[PDB]
Amino acid sequence: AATGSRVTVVLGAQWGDEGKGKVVDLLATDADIVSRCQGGNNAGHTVVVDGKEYDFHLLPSGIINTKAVSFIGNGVVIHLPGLFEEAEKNEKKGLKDWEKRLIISDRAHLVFDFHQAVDGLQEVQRQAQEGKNIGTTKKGIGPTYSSKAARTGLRICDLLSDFDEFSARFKNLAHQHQSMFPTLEIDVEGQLKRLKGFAERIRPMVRDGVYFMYEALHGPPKKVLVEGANAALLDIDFGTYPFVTSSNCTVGGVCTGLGIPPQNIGDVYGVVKAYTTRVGIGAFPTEQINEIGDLLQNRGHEWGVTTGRKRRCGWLDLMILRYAHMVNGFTALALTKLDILDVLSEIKVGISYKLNGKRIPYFPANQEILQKVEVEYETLPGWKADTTGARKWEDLPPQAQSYVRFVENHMGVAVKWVGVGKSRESMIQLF
Amino acid sequence: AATGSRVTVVLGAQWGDEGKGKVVDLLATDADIVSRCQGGNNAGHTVVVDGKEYDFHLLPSGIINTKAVSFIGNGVVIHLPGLFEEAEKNEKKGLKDWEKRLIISDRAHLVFDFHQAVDGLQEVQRQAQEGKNIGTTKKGIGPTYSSKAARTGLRICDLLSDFDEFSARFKNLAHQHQSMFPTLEIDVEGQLKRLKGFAERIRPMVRDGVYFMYEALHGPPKKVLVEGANAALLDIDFGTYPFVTSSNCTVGGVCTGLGIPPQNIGDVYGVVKAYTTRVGIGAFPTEQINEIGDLLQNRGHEWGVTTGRKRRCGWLDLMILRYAHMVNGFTALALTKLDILDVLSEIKVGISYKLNGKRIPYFPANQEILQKVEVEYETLPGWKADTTGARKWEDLPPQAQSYVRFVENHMGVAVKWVGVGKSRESMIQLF
Ligand SMILES: Nc1nc2c(ncn2[C@@H]2O[C@H](COP(=O)(O)OP(=O)(O)O)[C@@H](O)[C@H]2O)c(=O)[nH]1
Ligand SMILES: Nc1nc2c(ncn2[C@@H]2O[C@H](COP(=O)(O)OP(=O)(O)O)[C@@H](O)[C@H]2O)c(=O)[nH]1
Ligand SMILES: O=P(O)(O)OC[C@H]1O[C@@H](n2cnc3c(OP(=O)(O)O)ncnc32)C[C@@H]1O
Ligand SMILES: O=P(O)(O)OC[C@H]1O[C@@H](n2cnc3c(OP(=O)(O)O)ncnc32)C[C@@H]1O
Ligand SMILES: [Mg+2]
Ligand SMILES: [Mg+2]
Repeated sequence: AATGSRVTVVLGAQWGDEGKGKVVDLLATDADIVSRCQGGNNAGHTVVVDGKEYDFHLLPSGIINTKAVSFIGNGVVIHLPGLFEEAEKNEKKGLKDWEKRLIISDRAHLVFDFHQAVDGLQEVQRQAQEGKNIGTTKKGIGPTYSSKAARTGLRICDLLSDFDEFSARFKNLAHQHQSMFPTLEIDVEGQLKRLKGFAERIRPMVRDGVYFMYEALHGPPKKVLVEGANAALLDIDFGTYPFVTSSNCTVGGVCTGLGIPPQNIGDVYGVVKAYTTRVGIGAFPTEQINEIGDLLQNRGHEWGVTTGRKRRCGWLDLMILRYAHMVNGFTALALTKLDILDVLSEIKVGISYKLNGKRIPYFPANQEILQKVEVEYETLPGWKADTTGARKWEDLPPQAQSYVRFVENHMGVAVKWVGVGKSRESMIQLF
Repeated sequence: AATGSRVTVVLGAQWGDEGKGKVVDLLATDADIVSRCQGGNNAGHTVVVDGKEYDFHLLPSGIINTKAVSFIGNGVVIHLPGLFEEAEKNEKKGLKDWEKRLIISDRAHLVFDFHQAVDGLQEVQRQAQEGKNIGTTKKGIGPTYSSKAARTGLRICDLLSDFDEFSARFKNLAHQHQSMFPTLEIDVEGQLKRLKGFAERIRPMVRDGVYFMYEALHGPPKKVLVEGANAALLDIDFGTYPFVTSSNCTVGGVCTGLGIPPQNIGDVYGVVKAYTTRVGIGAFPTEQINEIGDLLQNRGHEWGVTTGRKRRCGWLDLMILRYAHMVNGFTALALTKLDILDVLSEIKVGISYKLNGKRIPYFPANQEILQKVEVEYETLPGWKADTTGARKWEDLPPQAQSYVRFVENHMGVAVKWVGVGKSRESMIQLF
């Protein structure tokens, strides 16, 4: 009553695609506000309600709940074209009146077309310049955040004020990018013209984000849900740098992205996949490039929704999870895709790393080290049974319950949800 | 006992130079750990203990307490040369054995010489390109953070591993900068050579920051103090963008800068100056370019310690303070430099802003708007008496106590400390 209402947070605990869209969708059913705080459409969150499947990127996953307000915080980077393309793609799937329940923070930054093109150029250069790049989503997230830090970028509020001033600063930002890559095209007037349209198409949804969240956390009690993007080990500060995204996907990102103090943050849920996946380049200790990897990849559908690029798969890894927790302080976990392991006789789990026959004392800041470590595994018996229909703790067979406990025990955090299917109702609440 | 010990935070509530060094120094007397989480030596924190005066920038202000450990978190950007220059400058003032009680996070980023040069180049360009720049400290903070977001920058851990790999990536980062400014010099081998020295000179102090803080917050109880840098309205997200510094000086920055969850954050103190100051370019609603401004400037010594560049001065402004609080959620305040107002018959205080004869509902995200607003002032009687020797609430005269209450009341936060002198003992604890 003194500090106001506290928000619930959902964050990825590994390298992304843990099932944030799913957990958020489940928790948004009775939420008054659902929001994104960092990242851009580099994120891809799948939701399955009824027989309908959605894949949001910029839209909060709660856009589905017509009785709730979806909010895009100041920490997010918005690419207007992608935003609308996404919305329409979903409008055709039944999404209606979204614009009436979507609010955009006027302090959020703009991803411009050249930011996306430059993202691609930087990757091609890194590839032909040293044999390997980052494995970026090519959405210009990195370039946009780079402009944000430089204070050269433009924001939502800039786009809605004097368009002439916006146009001038835009042109400068554009030319500055052609200095980095003189072959970059950039149809200044074309883009500039399209942007003018987006300004008016987006004007009625924009608002002051700070005042909006403050009012909501200190006005009559409200249920505010924060949908994280990307994941812990992809964090610009704490991830396997430089093979990371360019924002803080960890808990701190909720504060800096929505302008809310730590006391207004409550439950922080860590979405943990029963096994590990990585989309781009970089160290992956428990990576399984083999029969096992193909099975996880296959039974798990580990590939990009559009591009269809398959994701690297590997055994569960506790080193990254324990590390993720040290930074995020999860209050509970959502262990997902347990059903994928239904067919295994034995499941291995990475518990620690050894470099020179010696167990590293902690997760390496230098990603290059991880490439050299040897995983120390623990083999666990499989429950070899179909759990896709499990709806209660007791429904799960012995070996499966054991697997859940294994995770809680070695992370020191309790599992509150167990996923056994992509649809909303395919979950089990432990408490 | 479940979440571990909580840290105490000290943040600036205006546009910097509120007296963080002073408040932190006072609170570090019984602290086990004192640390910086964001910023670089763009910060300047003055401390006065006994008859000795210090001005730290990269070193936490608690470096003075030989029985405490000073820690530089992952969110900070370190310029090795400046670090040592600073330390030596203080060694000559009695600072001894600092290196034995200073710990550096291996995930912190490096400010390279060319980052500083580029910072200057970007400012000269902005000046001769459009009549005005940012008023940067010219420490390359912006450029370094720009590289961090791009993932092209190098970190402490990179500098301590394979120097050949570091040298190669360094060269690339350097050339990338000459593409932005082809006239940039850059003595690749020279700097590269100096850096090799710093690596070994700094090796014994570096450690894994995440494990270091986690151990401290969950091991036996400890008193951890976090020294903020810059200030709320200078925040890259919530400040008067683009006339801001390039990191989150607000509360969220503690989490992203030290890798600690919100539940481990406790008391968050807002250092509030009795009047307002701004070092660089940008809107300043209550700015007083006159006799009053000169007096505040004069009695307050509002100028850079080295460069001697005077700071813009103005009346206290509640709009920015209330806004700062919405984002930081201060638990208490430290109202400083009250003694500067000792000689005024009446003191004005900005309470709200009017644009078209109408009171704005909230702090403008667009800094350009602020330039157009008209401040609505409230005049208060001065206590016209010397308070430099006040040590208790009762010591302060009627009008002065009233001024303190005015601040608490219009901010909804209580004042816990009142400053009446730059030295440590020149403070008054209200509770
Ligand atoms: N079989 C199965 N699929 C799941 C489960 N949880 C989530 N999924 C699917 O796993 C995928 C995870 O990808 P994604 O949506 O990118 O996750 P996010 O990025 O964390 O939101 C989605 O296609 C989900 O539908 C589960 O418990 N079982
Ligand atoms: N007279 C007076 N000076 C003060 C008081 N509090 C702080 N100072 C001085 O005000 C100045 C503030 O500048 P600075 O050290 O940059 O503050 P910081 O950046 O917030 O640490 C310092 O020179 C302090 O010594 C006070 O209550 N009275
Ligand atoms: O494009 P980028 O600059 O962020 O790429 C840099 C690296 O970041 C990785 N990436 C970025 N966002 C996500 C993602 O978010 P999700 O779907 O919300 O969980 N899920 C999985 N991988 C992701 C891919 C690159 O290695
Ligand atoms: O150099 P820069 O890029 O950060 O400059 C950008 C703007 O940031 C302002 N600046 C930066 N740091 C500080 C500061 O920190 P302190 O002493 O810890 O309170 N105190 C006062 N002004 C400051 C000056 C520029 O307008
Ligand atoms: Mg995804
Ligand atoms: Mg200062």
